[PDB]
Amino acid sequence: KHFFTDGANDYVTGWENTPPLKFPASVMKPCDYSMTKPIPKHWKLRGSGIHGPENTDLMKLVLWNRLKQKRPQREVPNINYLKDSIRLELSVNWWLMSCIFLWGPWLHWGQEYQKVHEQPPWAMKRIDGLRGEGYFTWFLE
Amino acid sequence: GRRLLHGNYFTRYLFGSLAVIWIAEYAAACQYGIPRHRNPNWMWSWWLEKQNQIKNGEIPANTPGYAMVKWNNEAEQRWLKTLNVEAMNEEFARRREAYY
Amino acid sequence: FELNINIINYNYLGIIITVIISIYIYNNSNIISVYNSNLLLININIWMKYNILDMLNLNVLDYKILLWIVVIIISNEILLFVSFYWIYYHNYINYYHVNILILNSYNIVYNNIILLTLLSTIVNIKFYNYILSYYKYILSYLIYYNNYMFNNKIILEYKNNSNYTNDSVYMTSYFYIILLHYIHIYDSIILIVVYNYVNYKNINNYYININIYYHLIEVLYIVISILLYL
Amino acid sequence: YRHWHRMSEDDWALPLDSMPEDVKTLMATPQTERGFVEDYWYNRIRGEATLLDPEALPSKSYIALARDMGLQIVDEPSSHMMGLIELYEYLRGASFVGPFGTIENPVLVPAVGQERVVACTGGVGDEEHFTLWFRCREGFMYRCGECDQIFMLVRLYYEDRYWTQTLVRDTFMSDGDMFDLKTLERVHKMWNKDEMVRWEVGYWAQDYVLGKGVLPGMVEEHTRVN
Amino acid sequence: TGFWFIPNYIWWERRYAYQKAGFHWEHTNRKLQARKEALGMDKVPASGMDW
Amino acid sequence: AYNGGYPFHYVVQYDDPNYDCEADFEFEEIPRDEFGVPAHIPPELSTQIRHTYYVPPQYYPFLKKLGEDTPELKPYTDKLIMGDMTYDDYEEMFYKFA
Amino acid sequence: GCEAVKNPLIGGPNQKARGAITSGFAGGGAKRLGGKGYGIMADWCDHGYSFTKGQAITGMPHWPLWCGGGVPDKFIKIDPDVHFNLQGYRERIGWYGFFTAFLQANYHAFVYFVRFIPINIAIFWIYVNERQREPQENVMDHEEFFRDFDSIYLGQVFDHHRFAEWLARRRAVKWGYADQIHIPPV
Amino acid sequence: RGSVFQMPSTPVYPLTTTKKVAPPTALAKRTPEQPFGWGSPVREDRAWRVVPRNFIILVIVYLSGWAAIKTMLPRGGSILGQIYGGPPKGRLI
Amino acid sequence: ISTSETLNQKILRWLDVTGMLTRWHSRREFILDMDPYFRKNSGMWTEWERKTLLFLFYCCTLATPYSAYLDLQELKHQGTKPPRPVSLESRFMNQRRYDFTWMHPQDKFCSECRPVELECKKMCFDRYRSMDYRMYGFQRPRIQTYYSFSTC
Amino acid sequence: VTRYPSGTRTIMSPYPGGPVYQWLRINYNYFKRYQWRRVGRWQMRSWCYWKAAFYGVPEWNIDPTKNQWRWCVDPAWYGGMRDKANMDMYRLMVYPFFGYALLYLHSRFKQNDKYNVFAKWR
Ligand SMILES: CCCCCCCC/C=C/CCCCCCCC(=O)OC[C@H](COP(=O)(O)OCCN)OC(=O)CCCCCCC/C=C/CCCCCCCC
Ligand SMILES: [Zn+2]
Repeated sequence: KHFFTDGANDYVTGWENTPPLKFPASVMKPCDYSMTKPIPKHWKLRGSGIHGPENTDLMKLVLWNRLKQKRPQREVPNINYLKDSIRLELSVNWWLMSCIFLWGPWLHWGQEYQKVHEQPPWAMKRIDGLRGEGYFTWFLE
Repeated sequence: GRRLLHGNYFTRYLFGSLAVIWIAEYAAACQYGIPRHRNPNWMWSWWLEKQNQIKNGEIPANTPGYAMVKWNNEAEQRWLKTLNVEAMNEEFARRREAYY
Repeated sequence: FELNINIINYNYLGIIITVIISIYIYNNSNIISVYNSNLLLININIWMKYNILDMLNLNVLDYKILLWIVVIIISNEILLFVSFYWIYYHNYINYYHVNILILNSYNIVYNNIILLTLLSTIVNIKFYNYILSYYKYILSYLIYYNNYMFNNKIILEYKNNSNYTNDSVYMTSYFYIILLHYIHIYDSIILIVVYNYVNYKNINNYYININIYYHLIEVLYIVISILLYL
Repeated sequence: YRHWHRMSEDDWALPLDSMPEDVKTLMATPQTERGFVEDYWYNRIRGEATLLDPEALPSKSYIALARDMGLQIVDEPSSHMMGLIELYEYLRGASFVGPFGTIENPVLVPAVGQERVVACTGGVGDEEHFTLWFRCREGFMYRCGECDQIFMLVRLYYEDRYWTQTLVRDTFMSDGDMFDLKTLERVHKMWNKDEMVRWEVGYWAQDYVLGKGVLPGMVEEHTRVN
Repeated sequence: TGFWFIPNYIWWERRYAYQKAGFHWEHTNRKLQARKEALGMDKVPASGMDW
Repeated sequence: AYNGGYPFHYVVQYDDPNYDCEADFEFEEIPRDEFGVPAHIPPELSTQIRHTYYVPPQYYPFLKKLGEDTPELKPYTDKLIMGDMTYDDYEEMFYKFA
Repeated sequence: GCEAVKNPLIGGPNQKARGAITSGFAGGGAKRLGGKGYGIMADWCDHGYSFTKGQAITGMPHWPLWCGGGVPDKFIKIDPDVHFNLQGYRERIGWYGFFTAFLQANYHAFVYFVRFIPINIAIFWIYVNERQREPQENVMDHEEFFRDFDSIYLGQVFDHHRFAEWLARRRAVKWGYADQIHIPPV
Repeated sequence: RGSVFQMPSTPVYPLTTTKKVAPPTALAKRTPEQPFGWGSPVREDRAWRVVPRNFIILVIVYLSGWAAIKTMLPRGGSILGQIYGGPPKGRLI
Repeated sequence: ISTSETLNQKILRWLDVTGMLTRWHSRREFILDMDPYFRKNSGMWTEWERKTLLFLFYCCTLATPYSAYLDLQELKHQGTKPPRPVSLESRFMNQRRYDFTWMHPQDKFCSECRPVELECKKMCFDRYRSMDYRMYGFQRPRIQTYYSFSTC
Repeated sequence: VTRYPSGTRTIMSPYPGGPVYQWLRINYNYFKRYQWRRVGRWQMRSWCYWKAAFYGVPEWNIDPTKNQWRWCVDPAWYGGMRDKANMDMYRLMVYPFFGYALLYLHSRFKQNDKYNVFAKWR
C-alpha cells in the first residue's frame, strides 16, 4: 500500500507487533501473558514487574525486529499481496485502455454524425431553427 | 496487512452514490407530477409557426427571422439594407450544381 | 541514553522569506517581482535542505510527521478548488442562454483526459520502480514531453478563444478554473524536475508526496471536465 | 526498539578500512583504554582467530571462549545494571504500565539525573484517578496523596558516570592473558595461502603487523584515488 | 537608513517625473515629431532604419 | 512480512574480483545472492531450493561438545554436523536460547 | 589570509595549521575512478559522471544513514575541529573568500536551477514562436457569418486543407499584404 | 571500497608481478599533522577558484549585454521588441 | 524474404527489433539491460513483478504515440480555428471599471486591450510602432513561419 | 549453449535477421547503453538534489562520539563558514532594504498628495 500506517503498512521501520507464524511457540511466541496463573504467595517480586524487556516475549520481539532486517533471500509474498501492491497502477492502465478503445471510437462516431446531421446521434433533432451542435450529455438535459 | 475501508470502497461509493441520486430524483418527480418528456426546442409559438412555413415552402429558404417580425431594432435595420434572400438561394443552387 | 528529539535552536530563513514576501508588496517595478521570486525559490530550497539534513537524527516519527502535513496541504488544495466550483455553480442559473460560445465536448476534453492519464501511468511506473529499488531514465523525459504538450495546448486555446473574461461570469469561471488547474500542473513541474534515485529508498518522503500530488491533480481534472466540457 | 530507526550497515559489521593500522599496539591495549572502533577490531581479530582454529575449540573452556570473542560472562551485578539500562531505553518510546506500587515493592522510576517527572493514575478500574503529576527526586519514598501508591527513584549512576553497556563491560570484565601475535600469524597461514584469502581480516591484520604493504596485493588494496 | 534612501529616492523621482510626462511611446513620439520638423519631412524612417 | 519481503540489508556477490557496480558500465556480469544463486534465477524458484550450511569437518568435534554440554542444543548441532541446517533452522536455534 | 585560501587543496596534511577547509568534498577511498567509496563525495567540480568523457568520476553516494554508515578515518577530509571554530574566520578568508563561501553555500540552490530552467525555456519558446505570427481571425461579422453558416461553421471538418487556404487569404485581406504574398495552391 | 555486503564470489588477492613503486598514500599512517585523510591522495580544490571566477564572468556578460541592448538598440517595449519589433523596412513612420 | 523462419516468427522478430519481446521472455536478458548499479537489486524481483512492470511500461510507451497523434490533431484544429460571429454587446457584456494594466503596472501597455486579446494588441502595437516605439510580435504571416500548424 | 552479447541476438526467431535488421538491433542497443544513457547517468550522479544537501557537511565518523556536532551545532550551520557566510551576506542587506522600503512609503505618500496638506489651505 502507498500510505504509511504505523500499525499495518509500517515500511519505514518494518516493526511488527508479533513474531512470524513459522516459529515454534517454544522458539518465539506473541507477547501475551494475560493467561498467567496466579502467583503463589511465597513467591517474591525480584524484578520491577513493569511491562518491558524483562519479559522474555517482549525481549525476543525487540531482538527479532532488529535482526530480521538482514536476510539471505527475499520472502516472496503470494500473488494476492503483489496484486494489492499495484492495484491502482493496474486499474489506471486499464482505464487508459478503455479511454482509447471504448470512449475513443464512439466519440469519433458522434462527431462524424454531427457533421452531417448538425447534432450528435444521441440527441433529439431540433425544429426551433437554432443552429449548432447543442448538448452532448443528453441525460443531463 | 489490515484494512481500513470497504474492500471495494471507491467503486462502491461512486457508483452507489450515483444510483441513489438517480433513483431519488425519479421519486421526487413522481411526487410532484413533473413532466418527464424532454423538449429540445424553444416554445415561442409564433416562431415555431414561421419555421413550419419555411419547411412547407410558404416562406423562402434562408429568410432571416428579422425579415418576418413586425418590429426591427437598429442593427436589424442595418442588415435588412444588405439582405438579398433571392441571391443567397441562387448561390446555394450554383454550389449544388458544381458539387454534383 | 540520548534525548528523544534533537532540538533546533535557531533559524534565519524565516526572516529572509518573510522579507522576500514584503518585497512583492513594497515595490515600484514588476522586474523586481520577477527577481524576488527567484530569491523565494532559493530560500525555500534551503529549507528543504534542512529537512534532508534532519535525516541524521534517525528519528522514526519524522516520516510520519511530514506525511501528515502533506495530507493537510492536499486537503487545502482540494478545498480551494471546491471554492471555485462553488463560485461556478452559484451563478449556474445564468448560464447556457447567454450569447457566448461555450467549449466543445469532443476535442479538448478527450485529448486532455488521454494526456493526463498517460502522465498518471508514468508516475505509477516511477512508484513501481521505487518499490523495486530500480530506475528507468526515460521516465522523467516522458513527463517533460507531456508537460510540454499540455502547455502548448493550453496556450493556443486561450489565444484562440473568442470570449473574454469580461464577457460573462461563465467565461471568468471557465478561465479561472482552468488557470488554477494549470498552476497546480506547473507546481508539479517544480517538484518533478529533481526526481532522482536515492539509496535510502522508502524513508524518503519525496517519493510518496509526488505520487499523491500527481494523482490529486489528475483527479481534479476529471471533476473540471465534467463540470465545464461535458 | 520500536522507537529506533532502521539498522545501518555498520550495525552489522565495520569496513576493514576502519581497522587501526597499528595492530601490534591494538592487541596490547587494555580494555579500559580502547575506544569503540579499537574495541570492535580487538574483539573481531581475537575472536575470529580462536574461531578459525577448529582443532583447539573443543579443549577451550566456555570462560576462555567467551573471553576470546569478547562476550561478558553475566553475573547478578552486571545483569541488574544491563537490565535497568534496557528498561530505561524501552521507556523512551513506550508506555509505563505495571503493578500497583507498595512500600515492599515501590514503583521503580529509572533516571540518569536526580529527578524525573512522574504521574500517578491510581489503581485499576474504579481505583484509577486523574493524572497527578509530581517530581520524583532521589532519596525520598514518595506516596501519592490520593491512592497512597508508593514510588521510588532508581538512579543509573556509577563512579561519576551513568550506566552504559560500555561502562558495565569495563567495570566487570577482566582482561585475560595478553593476545599472542603468533596465533594471528598461525591462523593467517591456515586460511590464507597461494592467493586465496579465507580470513580477510587476518590478512589485513598480518599486513599491518608486518608494516603495511608487505603481503601480496596489499599495496594495491591500500592505493585509493579519492 | 538615510544613506540607502538617497539612491532609491533619486531614481524614483526621475522615474516619477518621466511617467507624468507621458507613456514610453508618447515620449518617443515627441522625438519623432521633432525629427520630422527638423527635416521638413512628413514621414521619416523609423529609428535605427535608413531611408 | 515487512517491506514486501525485501530485506533491508542483503549480501551480493560478483564473479569478477575487480568488478565495481558503480565504475563499470558493462552488460554481461550477473550478480549472485548470499547463497550464490545467480540473479537470473527468480526468487520464487531459488527460495524453494534447499540450502544448508556446510562447516569444515574439523569443526564437527566442537559442535559435538556443544550438544553434549547443552542437550537442548543437541538437535540443532546435529543438523549442522549432518549438513541439514537451513537458515530457518539457525534462526530457531538463535532465538530459542535468548 | 590563511594558507588554505592562498593554496586551495582537498584533503592535505597540516589542515589545522593551514587554518581553514576550503573544499566541501567529503569522502573518498575508491580504488578506481568512479568506484565504490565512502562518504557522499559531492562538489562543484570533478564529481559524479562526466558527460563529455562518458566516464564516472566518483561512485554513488554512501549516505550516513541506514543504507550506509560512517567514513573510515583514513579518508576523512573535513575535520570538524577545523571545519568548525569559526572564530575570526572572515580574517582568514578575506573579502574574496567571503564572496566565494557565499557562492559555494548555494550549491543546493544551483543544482535545482540547473534542473528547473530547461523546461521553462521550452515553455517560453512556445510563447515566442507564437507571438511572432499574425493573430488568427477570431471573429467575423455577426450577420455575414449566419448567412453562410454551413460553409464557415463546418468547412474545416469537410476539407481542412482548403479551409486553411481560405483562412490564409482572409488574413492577407484583413492585414493588407495580399499583393505581397503568394498563397500556395491547394 | 564500498559496502561490507558486496564481496567477491571467490576470495582471491592478486599476486601482482608488476614492479611499480608504491604510491605514498598506500604506505601512509595516521600522524599528528594528519589526524584524518592520510589514506587519500591530496588534490587541488578547483571549486574554490572556478566557482567565484565563473560567477563573475556570467554576471558581467549578463549585465553588459542587458545594458548594451537597452542603450544600443532603439527604444522598445521588451528586449525582443527592441530587436525584432521595428516596422517593416521601407515603412516610413 | 527469409524462408528459414515461420511467418509468426518473422513478425515477432521485427516487433523485437528493439529487444522488447526478448527482454520479456528472458530474465537474463532483462537484468543485463539494466545498468550495473541497479542490476545488483534484480535478483530479489519475482517474475510476477518483472513482467507486470514491463506490461505497465510497454502499455504506457505504446500509447504515447496515440496521445501524440491526438495532440497534433488538436494543434492543427487550433491552428485553423474557424472564425466565429462578433459578439453583440449584451446587457452584462464587456463591463469595465478600469483599464487593463495588471500585467504592466508601470508600462501600461495596451490598457484598452484584454490580457490575451491578440487582435486588439496587434493594432495597439502598430500605433506604438508608428510612434517610434518598438514592440514584438504580430508581423509575420502565419503560413510563412514554422510550427504554425496553419499550412495547407 | 552459445551465449551471445546481451541485446544483440533475438530469441523470437531461429533466423538472426537480415542486414538491415541486424544493423538496427545492434545500433539501438549501442545507442541506448552508451549514448542515450550518458544523459541519465550525468543527471543522476552529477546533479543529485539530495547529494547537494549534504555538500560541505563533515563526514560521519565511524566512532560514535566524534559526531557531536550534529547536536552541538544547529543544522542551519552544519556548513561551517559557507553557512555563516550566507547568513552574513543577507545581514548586509538590512539597511539597503530599509531605504528601499522607506522609498515606497514616500512614493505612495507623495502620489496621494499628502505632502500638500498645509499648502492646500494656505
Ligand atoms: C465469428 C464472430 C466474428 C466477430 C467479429 C467481430 C468484429 C468486431 C469489429 C469491431 C470494429 C470496431 C472498429 C472501431 C474503429 C474506430 C476508429 C476510430 O474512431 O478511430 C479514430 C479514433 C479517435 O478519433 P479522433 O479523431 O481523435 O475522434 C474521437 C476523439 N475526438 O481512434 C480510436 O478510437 C482508437 C481506437 C480504435 C479501436 C479499433 C477497434 C477495432 C476492434 C476490432 C475487433 C475485432 C474482433 C474480431 C472477433 C472475431 C471472433 C471470431
Ligand atoms: Zn495515585
